[PDB]
Amino acid sequence: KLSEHLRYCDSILREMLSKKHAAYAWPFYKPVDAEALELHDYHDIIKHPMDLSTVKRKMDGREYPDAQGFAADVRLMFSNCYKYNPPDHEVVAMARKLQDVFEMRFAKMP
Amino acid sequence: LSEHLRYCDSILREMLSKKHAAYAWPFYKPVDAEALELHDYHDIIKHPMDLSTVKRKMDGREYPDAQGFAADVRLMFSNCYKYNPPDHEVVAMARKLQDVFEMRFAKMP
Amino acid sequence: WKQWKKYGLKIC
Repeated sequence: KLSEHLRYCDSILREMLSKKHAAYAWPFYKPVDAEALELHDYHDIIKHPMDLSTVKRKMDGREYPDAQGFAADVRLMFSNCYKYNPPDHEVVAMARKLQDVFEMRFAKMP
Repeated sequence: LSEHLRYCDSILREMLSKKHAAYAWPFYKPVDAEALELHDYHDIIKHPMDLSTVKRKMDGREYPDAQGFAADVRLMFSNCYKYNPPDHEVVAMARKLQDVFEMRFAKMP
Repeated sequence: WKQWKKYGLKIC
């Protein structure tokens, strides 16, 4: 049901959501609830929200055609974090630390 | 409100200020046991308390004296200490916030 | 996870 490339993608998605990286992956677990976190401007600047919860739903829904479309949403997720938060925020360092994990395993695929 | 509780609201205002947001934010709103999936929080903590609840009682003129105000603020910290393990970071944040409260509160006529 | 404004805290 899943291609060989997308099998590796789902395994990558699984590691990013594991207990291993929970110290810095937690900001990206669920979609940004602008009201629940009192960030009333998130949707005035981020017009295409994305988070790991949304990404897994699209993966299980078989909505990703290739690995490129999967990499697009995860990189969009980090771009939303970098575009909205100040550069010195610790969550930005968490986005960096989590993306550095993603880019590593994603680069090692045939 | 009497003159004593006027100073109390100023302490509550400082506890809710921009200054202490780094460690006071867990105690801003009540503990949502369902949003955190802690089915035992209300089986162990029978009197939950937070700073929002304290402000409602302060604005509602429900505190008779400053002692009743300090009782609920210490109950809030006591709730945090009773449930979480001592090595949890919430304990370190509760102490540093309580350390601020006890300092302001001890200096009252 | 207690959340609020881009802060976080593992209670469970």
